[PDB]
Amino acid sequence: GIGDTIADADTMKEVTRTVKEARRQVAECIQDAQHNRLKPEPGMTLRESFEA
Amino acid sequence: QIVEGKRIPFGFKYRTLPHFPKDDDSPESRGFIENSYLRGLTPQEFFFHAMA
Amino acid sequence: LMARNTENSGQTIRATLPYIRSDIPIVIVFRALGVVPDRDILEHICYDPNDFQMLEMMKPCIEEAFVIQDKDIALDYIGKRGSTTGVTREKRLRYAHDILQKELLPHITTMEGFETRKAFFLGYMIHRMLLCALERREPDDRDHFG
Amino acid sequence: KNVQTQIEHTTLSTVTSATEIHYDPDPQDTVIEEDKDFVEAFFAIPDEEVEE
Amino acid sequence: GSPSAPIIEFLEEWGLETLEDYNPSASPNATKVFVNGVWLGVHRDPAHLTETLRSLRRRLDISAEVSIVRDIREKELRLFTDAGRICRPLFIVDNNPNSERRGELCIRKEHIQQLIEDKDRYDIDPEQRFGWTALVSSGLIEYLDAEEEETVMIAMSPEDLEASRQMQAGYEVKEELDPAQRVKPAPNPHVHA
Amino acid sequence: NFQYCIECNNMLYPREDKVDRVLRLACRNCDYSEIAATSKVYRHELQSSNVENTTVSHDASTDPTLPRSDKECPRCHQHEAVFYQTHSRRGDTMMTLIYVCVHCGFAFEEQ
Amino acid sequence: ETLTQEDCWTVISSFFEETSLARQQLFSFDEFVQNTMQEIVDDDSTLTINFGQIYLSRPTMTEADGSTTTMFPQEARLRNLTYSSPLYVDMRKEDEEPSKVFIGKIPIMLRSTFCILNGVSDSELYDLNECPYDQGGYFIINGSE
Ligand SMILES: [Zn+2]
Ligand SMILES: [Zn+2]
Repeated sequence: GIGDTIADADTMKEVTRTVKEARRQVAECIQDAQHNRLKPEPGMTLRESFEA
Repeated sequence: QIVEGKRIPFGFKYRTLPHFPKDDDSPESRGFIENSYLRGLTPQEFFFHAMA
Repeated sequence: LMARNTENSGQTIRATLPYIRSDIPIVIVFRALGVVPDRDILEHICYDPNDFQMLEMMKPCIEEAFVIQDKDIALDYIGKRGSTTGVTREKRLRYAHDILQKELLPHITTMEGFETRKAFFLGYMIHRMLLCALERREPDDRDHFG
Repeated sequence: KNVQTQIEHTTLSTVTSATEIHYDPDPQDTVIEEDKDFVEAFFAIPDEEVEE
Repeated sequence: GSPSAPIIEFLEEWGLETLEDYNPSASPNATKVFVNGVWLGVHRDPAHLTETLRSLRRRLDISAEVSIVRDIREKELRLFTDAGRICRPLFIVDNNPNSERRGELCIRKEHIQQLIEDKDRYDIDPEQRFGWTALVSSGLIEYLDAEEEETVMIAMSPEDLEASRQMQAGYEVKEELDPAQRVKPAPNPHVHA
Repeated sequence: NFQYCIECNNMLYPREDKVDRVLRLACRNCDYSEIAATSKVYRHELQSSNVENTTVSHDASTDPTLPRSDKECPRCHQHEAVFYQTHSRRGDTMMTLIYVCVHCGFAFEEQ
Repeated sequence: ETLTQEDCWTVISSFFEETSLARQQLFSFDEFVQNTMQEIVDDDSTLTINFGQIYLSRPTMTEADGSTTTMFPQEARLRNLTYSSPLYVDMRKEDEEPSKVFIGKIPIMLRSTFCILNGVSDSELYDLNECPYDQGGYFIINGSE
């Protein structure tokens, strides 16, 4: 049933923590690669090695 | 969610959708859900999922 | 547009103008509306300054009209419908005018005294092209729908 | 790296900007457009066969 | 589809918007103006020209099926009207600013209660229980074309709009009170209105 | 620069002045012949930009669909400023992300 | 002053009160009719014989050993009958008055501006063997939708 799908309430707090705690890991990428401090390589390109 | 080896593509214009700025290279928009089929999915998300 | 054969020649642009018949360099058509003199023709395409880059590409384009060279020949190089007919000039000229009023950009206006309007559009069309080979934007998206 | 850069097309790929055509009468004509010029004069001064 | 005539009446006439030549050097640019792809006109300050058109759709003085475009990167102002467009009734905001500080919502609870006065109908005449058939005559909901989207910036839920309005002056978020739900993207990346 | 010429505005072909030894432009239509403007003639260029100032976001403030900054509008004065990048087909044209104020239009760059 | 979600529905319910489903189908035909068509016949109304405006006529039937009684679908259909009405365009030859001559037949789309129902109340749709839920959109040519 559903119950088999609903993760522990306490242990679900720690889920939403490690997700929103990976926003900060993009923040430090969306803005840090607007100051040309990536960088890229190999296979290219620079916009792609960001997407990566 | 993906598509041809690149997170939700832009177009129209320089944006994923008309509920977003421009140059929004952030997950909070470009194909990327935070919830599961329990809460679960949000409009601005629901579609991204269907087109992947 | 063409841009191959590093031996021939300098990357030159053309047109078709349905429904007949072949390829017809651009200057040939401006010279068939009311703008034969050079310079003025480029004014409809680009706007200096300029920006020669986008224009330069014209060099090879104009050369194609280095024989036009007025209004007579222009309408002349248009004898090819078709199913074997004509004979020859006068008639050909008449057909050219008809085309310019129904075939050549059929919307806008299909009256008679409105050939100066279709003179810019072509400039506008080819304005877009130049933006892409020079790599100044991106090829429109056929996905729309939109 | 000795080999990495020992089996590549190479050719005129470093120029890519580029080729310019200047018309200069006397073998001692220039202008610019920058600095140079001096180097050219030094090469001519050594008149080691100029006439040839 | 709607007639392509009375449309230029509100364009050549206003304003000024000049046709014919007007090209060598000056004008462009000086942006241009297509209509059904028919580029007859040059027009200068697009500013006044647009707001005043869009208010023609909100009063219905013109067919509500008309799109508008303002490509501030390629110039131009495309204006379609030929049949085959697709729409999608939205709500609007109308930000001058002027009334109600800056924003925000373009409908009032008032409006709604009024709507319900017609569900209980019929029971009148025309007049006519203004049930949607007028909610456009009153510039509340604009139908948007597919190509009109590009130049627009829609919102998802009113809640998002309210949060953005509070931020414009600094207001708590309160994310430690929400319970299992569709975790939205908070708060709101830039985007002032 | 290679232009047209008075009389019969037309293309201008190159022509050296042997004897004299100097630049000199002309046309194949008439006879007009004006002096040169610079030693330069034709340039190749494999591509390295093509925007510089991409004049001129003069339509960004009215672009409801665009982001904005917060105070710090070099010169002029005031707060609120729209920005944006370029990105054209290929690159890697990094991201010289620029900006524009709402009460002005000073393309104030930044690292 | 805030606006809640339960209200939005109370808005978009209005849209389906008037606009209904299939509204445009159904409407791209409600405009044909009169409509733009009387001008298209005028683009080539020449012959060394001129074409006038065209009288709008409701869907009828004429048959041998019978008479002129209009159609009442869907009591038709099963008679494998095609559901059209006649066109009548005033022709010009000169005797002042036109000619009102019949020019083939054009198949009408159920529930239109010029259909046999349009403004008919639910309680009266039944009498005719119809169904208040039908939303038109279709043609009954040769007896089949
Ligand atoms: Zn000349
Ligand atoms: Zn400022």
